[PDB]
Amino acid sequence: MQQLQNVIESAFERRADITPANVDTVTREAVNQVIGLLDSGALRVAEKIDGQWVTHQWLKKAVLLSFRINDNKVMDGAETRYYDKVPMKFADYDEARFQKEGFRVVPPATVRQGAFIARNTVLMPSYVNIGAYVDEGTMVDTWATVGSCAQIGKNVHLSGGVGIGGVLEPLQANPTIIEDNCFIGARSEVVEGVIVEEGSVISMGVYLGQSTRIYDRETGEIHYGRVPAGSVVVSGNLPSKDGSYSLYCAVIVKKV
Amino acid sequence: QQLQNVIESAFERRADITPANVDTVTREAVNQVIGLLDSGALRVAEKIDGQWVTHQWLKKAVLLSFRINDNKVMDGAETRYYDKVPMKFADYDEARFQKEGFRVVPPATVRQGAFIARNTVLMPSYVNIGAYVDEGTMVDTWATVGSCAQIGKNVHLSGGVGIGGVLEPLQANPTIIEDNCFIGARSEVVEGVIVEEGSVISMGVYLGQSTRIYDRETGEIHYGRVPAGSVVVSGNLPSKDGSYSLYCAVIVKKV
Amino acid sequence: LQNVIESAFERRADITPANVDTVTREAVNQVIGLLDSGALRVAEKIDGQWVTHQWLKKAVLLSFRINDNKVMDGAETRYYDKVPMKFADYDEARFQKEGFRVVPPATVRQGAFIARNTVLMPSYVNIGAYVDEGTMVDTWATVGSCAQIGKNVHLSGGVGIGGVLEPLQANPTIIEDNCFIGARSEVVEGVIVEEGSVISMGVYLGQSTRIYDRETGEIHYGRVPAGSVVVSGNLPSKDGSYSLYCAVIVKKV
Repeated sequence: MQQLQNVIESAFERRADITPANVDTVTREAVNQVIGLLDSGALRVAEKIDGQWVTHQWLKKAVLLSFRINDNKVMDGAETRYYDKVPMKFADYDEARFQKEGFRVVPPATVRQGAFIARNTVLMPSYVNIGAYVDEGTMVDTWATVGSCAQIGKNVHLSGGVGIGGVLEPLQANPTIIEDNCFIGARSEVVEGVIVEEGSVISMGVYLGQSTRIYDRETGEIHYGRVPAGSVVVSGNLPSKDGSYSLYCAVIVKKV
Repeated sequence: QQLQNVIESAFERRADITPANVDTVTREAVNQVIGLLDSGALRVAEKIDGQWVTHQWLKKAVLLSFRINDNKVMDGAETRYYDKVPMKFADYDEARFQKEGFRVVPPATVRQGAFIARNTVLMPSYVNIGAYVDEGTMVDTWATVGSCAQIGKNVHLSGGVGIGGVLEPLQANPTIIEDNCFIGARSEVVEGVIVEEGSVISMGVYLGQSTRIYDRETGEIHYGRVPAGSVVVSGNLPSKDGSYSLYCAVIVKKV
Repeated sequence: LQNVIESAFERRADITPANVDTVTREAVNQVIGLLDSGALRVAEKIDGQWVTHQWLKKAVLLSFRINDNKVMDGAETRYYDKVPMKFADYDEARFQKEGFRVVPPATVRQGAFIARNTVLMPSYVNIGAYVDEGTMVDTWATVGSCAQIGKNVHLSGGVGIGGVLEPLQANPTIIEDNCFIGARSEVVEGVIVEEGSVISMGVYLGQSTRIYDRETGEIHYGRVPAGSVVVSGNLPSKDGSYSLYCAVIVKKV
């Protein structure tokens, strides 16, 4: 909504002066409502429009505000205790609910309220942060991480130990995006708003950040920030002029 | 073999079986096999005449357990889960723990159907179904022992190490880490690769079926297997025109 | 305290949870509570130099000897270990007073100090560790045994900071103030990352890792000079037939 957006926006500018104590009823109710929409996948931080990914800045503002209006609470672990201000997405789920939503949650996988998980999805022990969106039939392997506002497409395989970087600030920047049917090999990391295009295959040990050189062995071209669809990517190195040493890089070995 | 026949029969008809229609006998057979796997009486792969052999039927049993069981809500304390594979230590008492001989550091988790041997230390980590972890082994923080994987005695699995599970293909052998091997932090060993006894793998080594393993000594290239006593480190091999280089594992010394 | 510990250490083999003497148990318990609260620390900076207090390492090792394994109730599961949970008895007020955050399911062992303004995302902090003010620990990161983490340090996701109990001589892994460690990187075996350094992703630093200074052609071992900007690389073999991993300092801030 609009008044919803207005409320979020005005409050955001006053963020520094807001406390769980002083917050006004309208702000509060506004933020809470937006979080619920993110959680149910009604709204989403980034989306694909006319072949392009666009970010809803105000949605980023709502998530940030949520950190200001909520106070840290003691959370009862069993053998231990926690202390945080973001609630667990499944704290109140029941058998009926789980059945309806159609995904699996293997202990001790944990998800923050404010993240959406689609049907046919399997969460092995892992972590899903607030504002993330995980689409249908995706498999999240052991010890993987889906950071804030991250967008995970359909039929994605995030192998074990895989990290998907979160992106809140700057507000302008798109989150990290993994398109449909992508395969991400174990121990790989995709962060900082890098976009991995549809049907791509990333092998093990591949680290992709905004500064990673993506060498196209075919063209001899270097790309940054994005992995073209159908790419087959592996780790490698690029030599120095004198060849006395070489530096890490990702290589597109083949295009499907 | 009754047990085995029952498993094999059911498998052929997996498609038509459900947690509802499955018959008394099949259910019992499967539960029974899972229990044997859980206690180490049976194992997915074993050494025979010096070579690793895989028992497909055991894989079938595991796969069948997924089909006859239903997802259930599991109460975490702060959260809730929903899965069909029970926890191995849910009914354990002190007596049992004491008898079994290993340590489980919170929040380490193990799925029922996996064998943990005495003198083993599990730091926070995950051990999946059908795995076998032998004596005096150390599993560090955030490591993973995948399905059906075989870990020998006195093995050290450093932090963040992943050992790839292999259910299917049925015929594929699981990932095996032989006795007395050392695996460095952040290494990954997957797809049925076999790491021979007494090997030392350093940090950041990724071994899968297509990983070239370069013997700097002889200049050969091995695949799917690390010969006993090898010291392996991460490296790269150059392109024909030297404009770039690709990832590889290098054998720098054989102890 | 120190004298008792050293004395007890010498007789370590004669000590078990079954017969540990009164004085020895008391002292070890006291020392662990001191580490836990930051009153003592394994390694400290004195006159520009990091010094290791072996007697503290000795105290930790004894704690393991004098204590028995106990069943620990998990909700859906059970555990069996001999080191207690730091936060098991915490209450709101304590958490409030201490001023740090613990995101489920991050876990901390008793004997580890966590300072004010710290944020622990799901991670693990082993015994004897020291985590200074305003540090951020990301998801699936590990702060190993006796490790010293400075103020305003950012430990990225999946980062492992290696523990160092034994050898007793060895100083623990040290991460100075204002350091940034990139995702999936690993610093172990007592390597010292000096203040203000930036480590990119997938960098593995051990005592044997060659830390190549592209500018000077110098190679460091076990230490990252202050203000370094480090990335992964490789050094070619004499012939040029293959190359081997290394860390490269590409610039100094």
